[PDB]
Amino acid sequence: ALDISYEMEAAGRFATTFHFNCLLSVQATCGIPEVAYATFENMEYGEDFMKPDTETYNWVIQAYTRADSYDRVQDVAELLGMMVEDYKRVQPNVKTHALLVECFTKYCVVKEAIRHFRALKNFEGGTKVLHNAGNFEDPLSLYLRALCREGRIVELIDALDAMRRDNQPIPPRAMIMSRKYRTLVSSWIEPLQEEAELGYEIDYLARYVEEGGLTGERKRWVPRRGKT
Amino acid sequence: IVEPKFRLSLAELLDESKVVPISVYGDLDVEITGIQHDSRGVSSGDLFVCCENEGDSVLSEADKRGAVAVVASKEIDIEDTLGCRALVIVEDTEAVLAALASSFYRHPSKNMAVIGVTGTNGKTTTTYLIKSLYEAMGVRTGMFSTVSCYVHGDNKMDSPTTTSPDAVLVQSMMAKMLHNGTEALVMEASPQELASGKCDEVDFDIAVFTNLTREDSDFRGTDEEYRDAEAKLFARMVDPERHRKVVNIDDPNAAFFVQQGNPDVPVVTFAMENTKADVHPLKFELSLFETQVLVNTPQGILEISSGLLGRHNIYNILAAVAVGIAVGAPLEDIVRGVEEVDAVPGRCELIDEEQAFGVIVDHANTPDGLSRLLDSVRELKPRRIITVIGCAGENERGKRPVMTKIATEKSDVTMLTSDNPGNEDPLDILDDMLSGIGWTMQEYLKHGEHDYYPPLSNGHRLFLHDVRRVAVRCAVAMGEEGDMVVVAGKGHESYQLEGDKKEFYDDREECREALQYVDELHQAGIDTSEFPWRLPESH
Amino acid sequence: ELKEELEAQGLPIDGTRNVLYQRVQKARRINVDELICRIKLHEGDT
Amino acid sequence: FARPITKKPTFLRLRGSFEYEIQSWKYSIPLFFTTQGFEIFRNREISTGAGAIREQLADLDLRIIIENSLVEWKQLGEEDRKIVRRKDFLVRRMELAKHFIRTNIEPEWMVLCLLPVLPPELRPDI
Amino acid sequence: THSLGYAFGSPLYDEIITLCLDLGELDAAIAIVADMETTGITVPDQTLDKVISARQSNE
DNA sequence: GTCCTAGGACTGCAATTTTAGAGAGACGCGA
DNA sequence: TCGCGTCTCTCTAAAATTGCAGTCCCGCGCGCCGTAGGAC
RNA sequence: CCGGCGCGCG
Repeated sequence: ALDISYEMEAAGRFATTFHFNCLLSVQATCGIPEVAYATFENMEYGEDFMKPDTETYNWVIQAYTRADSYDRVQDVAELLGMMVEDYKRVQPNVKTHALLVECFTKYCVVKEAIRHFRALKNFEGGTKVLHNAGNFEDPLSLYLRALCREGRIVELIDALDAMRRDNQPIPPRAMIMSRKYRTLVSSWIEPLQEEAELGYEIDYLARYVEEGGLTGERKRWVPRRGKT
Repeated sequence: IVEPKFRLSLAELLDESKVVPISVYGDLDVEITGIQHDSRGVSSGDLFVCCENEGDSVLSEADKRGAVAVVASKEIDIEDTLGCRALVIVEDTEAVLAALASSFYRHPSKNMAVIGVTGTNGKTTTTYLIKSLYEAMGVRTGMFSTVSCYVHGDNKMDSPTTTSPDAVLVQSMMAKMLHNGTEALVMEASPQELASGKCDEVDFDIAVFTNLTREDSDFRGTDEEYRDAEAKLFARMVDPERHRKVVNIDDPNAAFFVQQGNPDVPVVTFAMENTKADVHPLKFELSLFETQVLVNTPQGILEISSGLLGRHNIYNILAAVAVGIAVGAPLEDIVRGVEEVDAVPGRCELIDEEQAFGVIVDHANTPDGLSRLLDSVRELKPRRIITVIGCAGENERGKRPVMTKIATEKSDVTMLTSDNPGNEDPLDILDDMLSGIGWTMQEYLKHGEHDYYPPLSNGHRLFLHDVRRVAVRCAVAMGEEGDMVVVAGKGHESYQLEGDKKEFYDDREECREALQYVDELHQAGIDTSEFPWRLPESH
Repeated sequence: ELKEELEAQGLPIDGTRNVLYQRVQKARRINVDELICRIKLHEGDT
Repeated sequence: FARPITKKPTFLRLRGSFEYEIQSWKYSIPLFFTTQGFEIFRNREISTGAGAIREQLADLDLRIIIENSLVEWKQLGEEDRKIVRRKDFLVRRMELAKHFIRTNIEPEWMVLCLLPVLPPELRPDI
Repeated sequence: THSLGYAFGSPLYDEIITLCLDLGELDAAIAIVADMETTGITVPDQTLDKVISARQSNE
């Protein structure tokens, strides 16, 4: 595609936003945001027919939010600001808000993710796009977890409403079970990280059996050297 | 000790054992210097017996080590694979495995009085009480036990570290004892060994039954087969003059055992609650260091002051009394034999160093045995119970939390460690211990950083350490007046398993060393009462 | 001014005499709205 | 240095870096705990030199460092030279801690176990 | 809670009914035992006596 | 003879060195 | 029978010097001198 | 074919 685009521009037909978006559709998945950002810089400071549109901003943001290493929150924030300053010519769509919610969730900028999730609610599909069919660590589940952890329970309820309206079942990653065998249902009430009375002794043998201790698939809760 | 030498031709071996071969290859007159079924134990000139669960690699290795004739249940091409001069084909190698051993050693069981003991406990305890009792009568006796083997007196035998000796090993070991002048012998007739045929070719005079309970979880059989496994011991009771019956009546399965064999054989019974038995104790006193039991026998009432702990060893005392009444032993020697035994090796061997408490070692590595032992400690009246336990790796992963659960619910302060971590990391096992109480190693280590350990939900304290060494050191240092400290999981053996290397580590000697120097650590101003230790210059 | 030390702990009993001393020495072992609303924020109001 | 590591349990209450050698730790504990096992668990409660520093760096939990630094920064803020200089240390430390998480660098590499040697033809003083 | 398929311990059913009686909410207490019978979960005998006494005390 | 042979000038800045600021446990005097 | 300024420290927040770290044109030509130390 | 010291030229 790049060779053919070079030959096309050599023959006298310059590339427009369409060809650049086609190229960016592959560069955004290479794991190196700098390639997509070089293409974006070529587009942004060029002619009128080369100017970026919503799809271009989406591709560059997706390239930055799914980078392999280093932090890209500042880059995504500046790209968002640039897109905002281009409002007279560009406007967002569902993918823009899905990518921004995912980015601001993975970097724990929760309030910005809430703003963009409110924006995302107005689109049909919506949270289904954010779920990403479970890929990329399921950004919808991570958003729900981030809402639960900080006690933003009204926003969690709104997210549940959006998922119900979108016919989106809550994924298992969002329903992860805490250390005290609790979930997002009861994790923000005054007893924190502790169990209720329940009226009898807890059957720890059943817990040990059901967690894979018979076949050695249990997850031991012991600290270990490593950045994991 | 003297090693008897055995020389027999192959033709004489088959006729003595009356084994009908399927087919015979090679020479039938080859001299045989020994019989071995394991490849790693075959010596030059010995006879090799091949099992059905062992592949062709075992045969080749045996031939390299000096195998001359191979007894196998299936045809094997010897002209191109084995260098052995003869091959014997039999229908059942496992059954003939005991048959070949018995005739090779001239059936040593005929010239010694063999007393059989069976049950879920006291297999080692009964044998030692009988042996250093028959010795009170002046009769030479030895040991056939999982813990240790003795020819006679104090000469221990370097028993291989296997819990179930094979039939050939039993026959070979017995022949060595009889050659050294042994006159009596008592063997552990475990349900596994009796059923598997490891005691088919041994002549038993007296059979002792203690207790039949569903405790061995490794038994590959049902309850009836388990009952019938020990029933084979009493199914051989034919001769009335030579054989005696020793059956515990308190066990509900008493009526089933007493009906086996010839009914005319005399029956000697022992029980505590049931006074209808010949032997029944009248009054017993329990203490932290000695046991006083008043027993009634048909020959008279005996007063016993034995150092054994609790009441589980009383049956072994009663069994020795019952066997003594069975053989008509005078009551004077019965007192001496029982009182001589103080700490059976590998079974509650108390570590006494002039302290205000006791340190015993039990081999219990299963939940049932540990539960029974910890229950038996309670009846000994301990002021505070302290327990040290662990579990192995790469195996038995299903029931790690149950041992520590029973320890926490029965003991006040329970140190935690491993038994034999092996290639598996001990930290994971020690975390698996806390899973049964609601803790994890992460939470417990979080407790350690702030140097404070709030107790359990029932006021019990909990401390933990990776290596058994410092753990048992602190447990010994925390023995107090009226308190009991428990170390378990290792018992008779003296080896440690880390990774793959089998380190040599003994719990009894380490406990002895710990009790030796407990004083200086505590008297120097260190608050050894509980973790963390309040050092004089650390506030 | 030793009664000022009581604020560091839960003040168990104390009060009469020498109880404050024994406790301090043994504690080392453990070791308009209607007008406010008239103002108004304008965040987000370009 | 007392208590060099945390991911392994201890049983002592020595904190900080005691300048003077502990009298009990010199004779009493080694005599009671003998030599082999004592040395086996020796480097888990008391250690010295660059080895202790490398052990401290290896068992660091960077995320816990970030969270503790952030919460201490907030506590300081909610309350003027060294009230600010302590804040700048906290900002510097959580900034430093973040960079290790996203890269492939390990903080224990700041203590060397091997020493690379320059090729001879570049050193025909060094 | 019970719709999910669970079954609490007996003492908690005693304490929640006890609190309602103290607060003067008899309508809840009769409702806690009304659905309990339909669900099939057993109810403590002493809890039956005290709620019967309460409905006999207000008449 | 020798052949191996082992002390400027300025800026920037965090580190000691106070200065101070309150402040409290035990207390000799004292009501 | 306590109560009272307060003797003697007591621990830290806030400046106040103070000892490093760093830097200080470019490009050429020529000469001299290293490479040291000790029991033989 | 390496660095210091001294003296110079533009």
